[PDB]
Amino acid sequence: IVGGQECKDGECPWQALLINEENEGFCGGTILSEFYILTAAHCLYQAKRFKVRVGDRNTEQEEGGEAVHEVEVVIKHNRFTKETYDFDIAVLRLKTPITFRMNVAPACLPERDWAESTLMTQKTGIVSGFGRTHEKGRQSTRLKMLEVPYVDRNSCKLSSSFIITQNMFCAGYDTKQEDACQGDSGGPHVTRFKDTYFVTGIVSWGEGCARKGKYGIYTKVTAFLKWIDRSMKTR
Amino acid sequence: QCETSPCQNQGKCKDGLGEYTCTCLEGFEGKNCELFTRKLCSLDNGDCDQFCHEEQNSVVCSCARGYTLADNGKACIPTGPYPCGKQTLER
Ligand SMILES: N=C(N)c1cccc(-c2cccc([C@H](CCCNc3ccncc3)C(=O)O)c2)c1
Ligand SMILES: [Ca+2]
Repeated sequence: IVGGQECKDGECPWQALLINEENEGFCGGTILSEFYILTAAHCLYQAKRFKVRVGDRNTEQEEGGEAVHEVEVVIKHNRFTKETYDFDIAVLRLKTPITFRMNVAPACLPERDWAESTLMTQKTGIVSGFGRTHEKGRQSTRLKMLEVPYVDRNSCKLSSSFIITQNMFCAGYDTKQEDACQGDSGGPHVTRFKDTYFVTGIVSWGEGCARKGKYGIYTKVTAFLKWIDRSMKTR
Repeated sequence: QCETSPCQNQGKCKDGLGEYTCTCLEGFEGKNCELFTRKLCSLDNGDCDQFCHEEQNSVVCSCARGYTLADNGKACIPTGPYPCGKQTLER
């Protein structure tokens, strides 16, 4: 996350971290339930092998509360496209159930119609992760969050040099140096309504990080709510 | 103070002192029952704590898994210590 701030105690509990064979984070995810993590399909191709670690607030050192979970099954979307990142969504079934506790809790999955009319129509959303603190800097050892305004579709398309499909949406600022970055991908984008946070997107990609005239591209979850429903019944 | 008939839409005016009270009938809110009860979700999410949709030109609230719709039919009651979407603000 470029800009924004570190999550405050209990603030970003639905955050998950895909750690590679070296136990280093390379992508994020959203805790959907005790056995399921939501993430980006494209992250599936960025690690030889990985596990999902939850409850982590500082990757620097073990402070207790963290738990690593092995993945039992990977449910990547069939129509995922590596060039446009269309259908950039995947669900992960854990071998062992997460134990909801402090800084470890799921994010609500909203009903599609309501999310569109009442969530996607909010002024902003929230994105978090341990990704790059700068377009070419190091990743954050601390879990960070950033409120990002929702960006109109045409405005998004216009500002994009790459195709913006209906399975995506834009969030972020025009020139303000705040945005998600490499390392946050797969991570959550949630919209708050009356102090209840609903998953609304998946950090997918973006031309650089916090670039002028550039926005953050998120997988539009509302387009995959039924798909996620069926996926969470797998194995 | 009920003399002036301050309750609108046939409200139940109950007198007291330098004040009066209106008990609103069906489909009215406000000190004088002058406001229209939740008929759409666009205005205040229909007073719903979470999901809102309209059933028969009327607002109907619902909640996410791990919650139960309260008796008032607006609020959402957690069924557990860790419902989805709630930050774990414990300390
Ligand atoms: N600013 C953000 N919100 C954002 C969020 C997450 C990741 C990136 C990002 C930044 C620079 C380079 C790459 C690349 C990913 C290349 C894919 N590029 C595209 C372009 C158009 N459609 C699909 C994919 C990387 O992983 O190194 C990814 C930007
Ligand atoms: Ca740690």
